Amino acid sequence: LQFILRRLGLVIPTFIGITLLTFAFVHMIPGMWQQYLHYIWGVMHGDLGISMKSRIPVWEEFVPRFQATLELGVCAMIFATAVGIPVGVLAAVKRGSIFDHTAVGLALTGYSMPIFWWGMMLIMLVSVHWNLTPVSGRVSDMVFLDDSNPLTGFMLIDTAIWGEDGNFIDAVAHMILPAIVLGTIPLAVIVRMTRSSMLEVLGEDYIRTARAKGLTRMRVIIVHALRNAMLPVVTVIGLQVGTLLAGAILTETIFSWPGLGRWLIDALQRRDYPVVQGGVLLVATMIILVNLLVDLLYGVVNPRIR
Amino acid sequence: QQPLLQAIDLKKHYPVKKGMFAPERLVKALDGVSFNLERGKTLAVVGESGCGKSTLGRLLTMIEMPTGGELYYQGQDLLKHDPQAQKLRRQKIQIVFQNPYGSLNPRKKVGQILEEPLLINTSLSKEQRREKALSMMAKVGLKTEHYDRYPHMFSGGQRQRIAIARGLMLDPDVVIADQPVSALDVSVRAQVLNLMMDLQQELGLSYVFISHDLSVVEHIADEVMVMYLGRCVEKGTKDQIFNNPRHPYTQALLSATPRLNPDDRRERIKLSGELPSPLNPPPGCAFNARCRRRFGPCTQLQPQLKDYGGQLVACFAVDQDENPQR
Amino acid sequence: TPLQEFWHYFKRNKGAVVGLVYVVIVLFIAIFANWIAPYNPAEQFRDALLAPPAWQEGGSMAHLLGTDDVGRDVLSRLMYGARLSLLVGCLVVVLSLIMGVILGLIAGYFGGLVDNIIMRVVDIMLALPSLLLALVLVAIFGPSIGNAALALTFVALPHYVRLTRAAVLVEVNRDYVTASRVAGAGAMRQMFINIFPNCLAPLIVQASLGFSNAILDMAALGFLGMGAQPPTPEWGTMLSDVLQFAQSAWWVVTFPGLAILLTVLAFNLMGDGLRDALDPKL
Amino acid sequence: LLNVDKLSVHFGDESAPFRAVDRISYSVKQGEVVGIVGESGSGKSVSSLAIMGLIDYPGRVMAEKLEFNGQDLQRISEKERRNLVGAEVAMIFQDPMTSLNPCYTVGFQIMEAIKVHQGGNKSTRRQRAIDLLNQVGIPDPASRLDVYPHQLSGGMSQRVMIAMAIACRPKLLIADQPTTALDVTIQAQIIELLLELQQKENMALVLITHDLALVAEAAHKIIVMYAGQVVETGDAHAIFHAPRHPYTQALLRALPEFAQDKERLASLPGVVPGKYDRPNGCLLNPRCPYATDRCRAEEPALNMLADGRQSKCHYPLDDAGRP
Ligand SMILES: Nc1ncnc2c1ncn2[C@@H]1O[C@H](COP(=O)(O)OP(=O)(O)OP(O)(O)=S)[C@@H](O)[C@H]1O
Ligand code: SF4
Ligand code: SF4
Repeated sequence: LQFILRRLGLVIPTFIGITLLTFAFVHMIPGMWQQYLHYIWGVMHGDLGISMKSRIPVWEEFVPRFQATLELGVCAMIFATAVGIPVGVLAAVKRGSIFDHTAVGLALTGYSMPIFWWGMMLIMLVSVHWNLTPVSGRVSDMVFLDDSNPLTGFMLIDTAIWGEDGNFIDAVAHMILPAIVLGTIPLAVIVRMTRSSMLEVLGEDYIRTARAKGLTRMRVIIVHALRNAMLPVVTVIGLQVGTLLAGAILTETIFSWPGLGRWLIDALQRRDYPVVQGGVLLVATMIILVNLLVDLLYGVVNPRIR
Repeated sequence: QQPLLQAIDLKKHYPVKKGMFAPERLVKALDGVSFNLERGKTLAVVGESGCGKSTLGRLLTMIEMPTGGELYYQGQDLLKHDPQAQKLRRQKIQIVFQNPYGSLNPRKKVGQILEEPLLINTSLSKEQRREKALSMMAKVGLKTEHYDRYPHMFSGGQRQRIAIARGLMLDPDVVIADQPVSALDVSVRAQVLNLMMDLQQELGLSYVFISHDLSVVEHIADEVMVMYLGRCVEKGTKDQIFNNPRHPYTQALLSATPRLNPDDRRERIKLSGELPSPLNPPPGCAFNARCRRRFGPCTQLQPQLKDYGGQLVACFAVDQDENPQR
Repeated sequence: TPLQEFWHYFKRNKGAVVGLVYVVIVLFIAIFANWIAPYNPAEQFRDALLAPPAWQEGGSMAHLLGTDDVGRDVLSRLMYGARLSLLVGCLVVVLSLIMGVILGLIAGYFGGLVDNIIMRVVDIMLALPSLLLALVLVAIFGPSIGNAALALTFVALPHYVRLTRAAVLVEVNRDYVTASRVAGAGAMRQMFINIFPNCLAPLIVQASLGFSNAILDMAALGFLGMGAQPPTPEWGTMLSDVLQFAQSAWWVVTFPGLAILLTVLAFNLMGDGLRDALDPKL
Repeated sequence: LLNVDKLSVHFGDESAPFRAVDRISYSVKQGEVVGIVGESGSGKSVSSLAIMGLIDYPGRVMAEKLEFNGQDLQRISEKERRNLVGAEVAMIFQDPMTSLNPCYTVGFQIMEAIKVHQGGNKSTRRQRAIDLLNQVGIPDPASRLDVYPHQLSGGMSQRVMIAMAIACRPKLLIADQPTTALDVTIQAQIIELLLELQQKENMALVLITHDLALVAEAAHKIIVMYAGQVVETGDAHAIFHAPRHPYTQALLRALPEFAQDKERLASLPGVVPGKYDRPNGCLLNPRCPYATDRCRAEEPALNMLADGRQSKCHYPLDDAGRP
């Protein structure tokens, strides 16, 4: 109980602050107490505003963007977690090898990467010179789905369950470059943190006890070290998931992706403040719920808290 | 004549949360400690971890305010909210900490560390502060060339020497020493103890010597105060407490202390259990869970310090041994 | 002496010395751009429109890294861009470091209501991604190089506040801060003369990550049009609306991004050198 | 049982190594208690981690002989070392709080130790773990299987380490300062536990500690370490009534037990020699009150004396305390 209650007691003051600053933005930049109550009452009924170019409600624009951003963010974080964790463990276990110097070297290069430029380079190499993978969009303009079906709005699900033959490998081919491009800073940070964490843990007194019990080197690494070295990792993961939208504004623009970052930056370039004002509230909201989820996850894995 | 320092009924309770905001328990880290300290004498405070000896040290050097009781220096009160009392508090009572590695600022030179007290509290010029600091270094056994060096350039003994030298800069007459020789080697330990006895005999200092090592206390002390669960359980001169211990915890603590000479190895009495947590203190006498002499009143009441032949003990079994009608 | 001990350990990281050599070279190119750059960064050579680098068949030594889609020389634009990139990064890091250290000492030393007010404001302005909050402020206040730099200065304060406040709470519990309080030291002396010299090791490394982030985020703002304006030689601005050249003129897409990546990598290499030298790690 | 000969442990570059242990030799019989006494920088703990194979990548170990139970620990395989470590030789370490893995319960950590060597089903293993927690004196062994290490005291943490070390009934137990971190009563409890296990299971015990008085109560034989070298060996009563090395004599005169009420304690000048400071001849040359030009030229042998003791000195002391 008490750990959850202690963290909710910091989330609520933050959510009140986000709501007060969004009310200040909506009052000061047009497209006290009674007006604040009227504003948050409207937001709770879904009245986030009307988008100036389309005249569609901001929530009815948002839902497709959130799905198409979450699908991309999931794939990018799958790439980063799957590839990054094994490499950081091997780098710490093989300290000073050609593998360690290459893993540290490539991670430092990814952590310093201008995301928008590197996606232009992969369009130029993979899509223009080698011609392996499509340059633009979420699925090929060949692909269309009967709207009669209970389509989820996630293309990797929808084109598998209700798609024609050969449409699913199209929905995957369009996903590869956006997921690698968005996943690169997360991958670099997961390699860096997994390595430093593992070298910290491999130097602890309980690893000397694990060796002194006669345990195999693989069991000392996977059972004893990695369970402890994962706690820090969890944190960073949480951090990066919040930062993925930053990378998505840059990534979605070059790949012409339907998405929440492209919708926001087009609104900021238009001065379409109804989309910006509703959008920063929903984005803010998601971040603090994600943060809360992560910290509940950390307090479940961590016995010191549990 | 008033004693140099006098503590009457000192207390320190820290409020704590039982995993919930409402229940408001008190951690009775210290309650009912009282003593008189004379000029040129060592009072040793002895006990195991959790006994209140370090919070007593922090109260006496005024790092923390007490929850109750009185603290007098030469007959005037040190617990007042009064800017005139600062001139007693900072000059006359001083502290030497346990850890030589954490008690010196690692980004200051030794000259800076010793001159900071004089810069804050005194009117001395830059030349006069350096002359006084170099004289204190020479008194404490550091070299004139050490004045430019940072704490990480010194051994644990040389760091405890800088810490003693800093403590003496304002010309004190009470020094509180919180486990001052615990981390040090045998040789370095010896070195350090010889220095503290030389400084007492030269300058007239009185020590409040907080210690876990009874071997060192049998050497440096004049009076010994034995602590259990925030209360004093036995108090008396060194010869009384080491040659005639009357309280069961003092007998157990001396019987558990290892001794090199075979003839001085006392009868082994071995206690059960852990020292109890101060969040959930035992009812009546705090030692009744571990004691070999448990008796009718011990679970019902706290005992009080009484004079039994010139030493004070807080024990109902000693009261019945001296008063058979009890 | 501790500065020679720091330099001795910094020299042990060979990558960090390679980073420092590049930063000195780019700073020299940034200072002397007026004299080194072969042409003015806005001058148009319309007889040599979309001319390739000097090592390709349509090119000449007159334009080493080629020309853009209006005939401007790319080399000169890259080094006047190096000048803007370093001046913005320096202004962002210095202002965010000064204001963040003071608010973090004031939070970590005094505690109580001051720590709660400061840390709730910091947690509110971290409720958005750094770049999204900078974009919103520059879109409220209009896009310009100055506006972008002030937005980047503001959104960076949380990291310096949170790091300094975290370091100060690790020092304030120690016996040397307590011994200084028993000796009579006031709050100003405790913060700036005693605790701050011990917090400075974390901050010297964080300033290198700050330079890297200010360069990446200024280039991101410039790419998205919400930064330096189109005539200016800023590296992200040179990558705004260039993707149609990926087939016909690879040099326009390539070299501004290598200038960013190379510069950020040099500050990140140097930063892990500062980490190896200032921590008791080796 | 254990037979160490010419053992050396080095750190740093081979042109100028830090000789943390330097041509030491000692033997342990089954059922013997051996104390290893020394100050800071003596190499005492390092000599024991070199038996366990716990010296890591920047360090080196070499010996003329390093037999345990008839097997040469220099040339056995990695698998064969794991069949000794925990099963025939076991170790307990200096800090109770850091030495148990904080992510796993006490029962997982003991049942894992039993599994690695003895095997058996879950039930069997759990039974043997309850048996061990009862044997080391835990007040409720069934509930203490389910606690995490941060819920234990220092005393209970060290009892769990002893239960986990003795789980396979080893022939040798090494105790590297097992009680330095603990209160005096808890120290007395843990060392009377170790000596009860030692006598009941007919097990060899190596006590590594700086406390001379604690070893004088516990040990049969004492080995005195200085600057990475053994300087004296002998029976625990004889060694401190009549010391045969000037170092041991100095060491005793520095104890506050060894003096009248408030007379000054003796102490040697100087500091223990590190990598750069190391003297020629005898390593006590800068400090020894009896130093002579022979001592400055020759490294002294570990001289075998008439009563069966050894001291690493050119002039082994008489019973009055003179060369
Ligand atoms: N801030 C605090 N809040 C609550 N309890 C405290 C606090 N500070 C100390 N205590 C308790 O005070 C009790 C009495 O002993 P202490 O004053 O801490 O000294 P001590 O433990 O005997 O000596 P130590 O171990 O060498 S610091 C301990 O059991 C602590 O848990
Ligand atoms: S009062 Fe009772 S419990 Fe306390 S020491 Fe005396 S006999 Fe033991
Ligand atoms: S050999 Fe010489 S210097 Fe060494 S301990 Fe003996 S008398 Fe002293």
